[PDB]
Amino acid sequence: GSHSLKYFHTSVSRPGRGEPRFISVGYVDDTQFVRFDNDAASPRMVPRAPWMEQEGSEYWDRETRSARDTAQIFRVNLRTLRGYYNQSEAGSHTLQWMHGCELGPDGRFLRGYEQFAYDGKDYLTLNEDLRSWTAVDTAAQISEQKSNDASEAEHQRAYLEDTCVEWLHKYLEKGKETLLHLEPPKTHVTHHPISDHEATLRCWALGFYPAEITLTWQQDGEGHTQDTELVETRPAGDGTFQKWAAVVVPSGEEQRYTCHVQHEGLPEPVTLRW
Amino acid sequence: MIQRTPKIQVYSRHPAENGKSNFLNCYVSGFHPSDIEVDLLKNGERIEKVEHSDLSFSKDWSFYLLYYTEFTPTEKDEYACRVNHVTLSQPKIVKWDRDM
Amino acid sequence: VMPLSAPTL
Repeated sequence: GSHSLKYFHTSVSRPGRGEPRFISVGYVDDTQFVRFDNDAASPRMVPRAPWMEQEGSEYWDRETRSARDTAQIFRVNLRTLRGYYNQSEAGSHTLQWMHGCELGPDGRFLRGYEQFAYDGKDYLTLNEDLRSWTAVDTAAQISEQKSNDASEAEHQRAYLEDTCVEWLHKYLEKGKETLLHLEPPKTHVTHHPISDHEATLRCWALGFYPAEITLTWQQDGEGHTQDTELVETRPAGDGTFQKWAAVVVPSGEEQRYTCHVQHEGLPEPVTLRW
Repeated sequence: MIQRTPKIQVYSRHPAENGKSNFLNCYVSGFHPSDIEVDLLKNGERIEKVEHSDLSFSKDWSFYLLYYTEFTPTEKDEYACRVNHVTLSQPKIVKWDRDM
Repeated sequence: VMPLSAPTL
């Protein structure tokens, strides 16, 4: 299907506790493959997936340089932004940067995005044309103007349309044995009485990759039961995902409920019952 | 300005079988700011050496982390996750329930 | 790989 190469960068000021903490993580689809963290002596970009272990010094040297340079620029950005918003040196503040390229099923560029947040809210966004920006307020308007001065959209357009796509293809080849492997969920139902009158039915999906899944309970073979208890899809810790959904039902009425699981790894949707 | 409270899930990598090796996970998500402390507890006592994922965030800017340690579950041992975040009145303890 | 340019705000 579609594939994506994305990074998530965070810089947090730590007033009187050292310089800002900076962390970068890169993903292909739902798989982390690199990280950089400056909370350490001589910090380097390092592999975080087995298939990246083979990369040589050319790669690690260039990616460490980029991450170190970004950390420095983010450090300066944090000071500037305090300036724009008339904030003292006393509080801690956050700058986030996310970006990515997305290939469609036909294996070519479909979309690229880039966005900045300050203190957990949108600040500056690259527009869909990848040639202009949207600023949330008068402070971000200055950053917009600096970007226009510096032809920053051109730099980011070249990364998103060209470099990001070239490397996404490389990574998909390097890691194909796992990245292109659909792992379907192992599913089961649990059943626990709550009272004389009611019981919990819980539908589990375990061990699946990628993360995208739909888990629903249906009553009487149409629709979805209201007030289904869902949990956010969570990592197993081994590169696969887990999710469950639960309903509370009247005792003796369990046969009216079906759990429905859709996942790219399943030949067809799975239906479970108690 | 914006602070968001962590969502906390405590769970095993594999369905728990007493006496069999496993991983205990504490997944915290949906939070801001990123400063957070997450401790895994065994019978009320902090496990000194646990690992965590690299700080990342979702489309809405909120952060998520996985904390995890190797463990062998038993009937008698209680496990929990303790989360320290500026949004909480006091550190929040979430017990491990092998059915959740 | 990550971008070779990091925007100045």
